[PDB]
Amino acid sequence: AENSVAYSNNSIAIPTNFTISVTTEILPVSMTKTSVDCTMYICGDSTECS
Amino acid sequence: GVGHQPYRVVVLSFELLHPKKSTNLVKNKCVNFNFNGLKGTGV
Ligand SMILES: *[C@@H]1O[C@H](CO)[C@@H](O[C@@H]2O[C@H](CO)[C@@H](O[C@@H]3O[C@H](CO[C@H]4O[C@H](CO)[C@@H](O)[C@H](O)[C@@H]4O)[C@@H](O)[C@H](O[C@H]4O[C@H](CO)[C@@H](O)[C@H](O)[C@@H]4O)[C@@H]3O)[C@H](O)[C@H]2NC(C)=O)[C@H](O)[C@H]1NC(C)=O
Repeated sequence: AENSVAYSNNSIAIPTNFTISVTTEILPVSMTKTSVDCTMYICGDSTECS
Repeated sequence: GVGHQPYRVVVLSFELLHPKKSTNLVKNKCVNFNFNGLKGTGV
């Protein structure tokens, strides 16, 4: 939305009331831990491929 | 005699253009299996 602050060199704007806002912030920390095997993934139950 | 006796002879011609007998099924032991051309290794 277009706004225009009414600026002049003798006028100020002071709040007379307030509000208390509780906002939410979501942050990732860790991810899934995985582990791999060579022979079970690549060949798998194969002696000559191992 | 033997050389003059009639003999029943079967002549079997083979056309070389194209099987194995199935073995016992083994469970709970890791074997290399053939199943109708599907080859693998497992329990
Ligand atoms: C500074 O700002 C604060 C809050 O922003 C004001 O303080 C009080 O605010 C409350 C809430 O507005 C006033 O209480 C009553 O609000 C009712 C509306 O309730 C709805 O909205 C609130 C959230 O604002 C929801 O929680 C609620 O579930 C509803 O959805 C009005 O209907 C009430 O009006 C009734 O009472 C007045 C007398 O107070 C009668 O004159 C009316 O006819 C009607 O019967 C009421 O307004 C509470 O009144 C505010 N306090 C005061 C002292 O006014 C401050 O007023 C404000 N300014 C300053 C200078 O601090």
